[PDB]
Amino acid sequence: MVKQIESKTAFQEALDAAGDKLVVVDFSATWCGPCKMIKPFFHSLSEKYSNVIFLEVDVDDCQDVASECEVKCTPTFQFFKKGQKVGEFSGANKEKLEATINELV
Repeated sequence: MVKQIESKTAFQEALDAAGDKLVVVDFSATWCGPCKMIKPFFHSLSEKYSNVIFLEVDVDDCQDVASECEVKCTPTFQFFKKGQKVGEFSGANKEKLEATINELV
């Protein structure tokens, strides 16, 4: 289910094909280690939550989208709905994702 963005024009379409179901983005680096080290946690949800949408952005080949959210520390989790930001929390905290999803579920 998870999907990696590509550019700005894309980041838009994704939010347009995700209907309105929870849309949680994972702004982190794919090249870095400790960043993609939290993958078996955010990426393993593609099976558990089959109704929620999950996206992944690389702050290296898509800095255009990262610099758009004005991030300040990776990894940075963002919440989008209908194409509007409703939640956003950064930190290497993965156990927070779950509960957080229960927030906009």
